[PDB]
Amino acid sequence: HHWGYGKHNGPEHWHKDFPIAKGERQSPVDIDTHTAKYDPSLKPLSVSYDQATSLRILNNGHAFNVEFDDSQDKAVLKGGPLDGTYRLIQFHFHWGSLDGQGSEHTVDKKKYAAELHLVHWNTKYGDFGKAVQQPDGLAVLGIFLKVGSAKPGLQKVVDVLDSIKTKGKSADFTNFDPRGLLPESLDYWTYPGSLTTPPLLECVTWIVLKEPISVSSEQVLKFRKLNFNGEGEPEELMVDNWRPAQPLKNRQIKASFK
Ligand SMILES: O=C(O)c1cccc(Oc2ccccc2)c1
Ligand SMILES: [Zn+2]
Repeated sequence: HHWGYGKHNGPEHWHKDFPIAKGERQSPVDIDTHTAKYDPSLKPLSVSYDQATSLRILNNGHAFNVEFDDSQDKAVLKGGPLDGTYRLIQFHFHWGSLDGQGSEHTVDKKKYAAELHLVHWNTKYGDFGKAVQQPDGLAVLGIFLKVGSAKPGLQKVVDVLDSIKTKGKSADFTNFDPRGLLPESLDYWTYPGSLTTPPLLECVTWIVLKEPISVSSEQVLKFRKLNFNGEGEPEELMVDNWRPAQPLKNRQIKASFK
């Protein structure tokens, strides 16, 4: 498969190899704040990242992933809309070429500069590959980034990007604390959806925080110096690696807050 974000291999093309691209629960979506309803039934959200064990950071030619040890319940997401326990496996971002675009989810059609995806899998299914075959297999915590003040807890990420410039490069990335990427409030919207990259599987409970984090222009500029290409190939800057909003179809977005 040779998908990407360009004219010739971008999101409009994905449905030919991945027909679920035109499915009934695709992500991202626009979150219309005047149609999402507060749901008093939602339990409190629980982000338990104290024992998180980061391992490595990888440029996969589409984004970069920070990878965690998920062989036990070290960093887990529970509560909110979720039943049971979801283990953190990795995070990554989507970002733009300019500060006015980059997020995947939008808020009243507003695009943020970037969006962070913290990807977790349901432990009742034993492993990630089994979990993605289930409608409740994953929970992705989505966090918007806006440009303003620097985010200190991001800086160790931006500083390692020089070492994974091109597709296929990885670097050791131990002792990174994903708590430093969270906003103050855990107020969220939730809806059922999908992976936003091929294979676009419809296995995700999305939990999108209302409060963005601020990052500096210098920080996001360094994201934009990555490369989609491999070493010794012509340079294609890793920018605009976001899928646009997909049809909501027969889905309701619920708010955790009034
Ligand atoms: O779009 C994402 O957030 C995402 C996150 C993790 C993995 C992933 O892609 C695969 C999932 C299962 C099998 C092969 C690839 C996509
Ligand atoms: Zn993502």
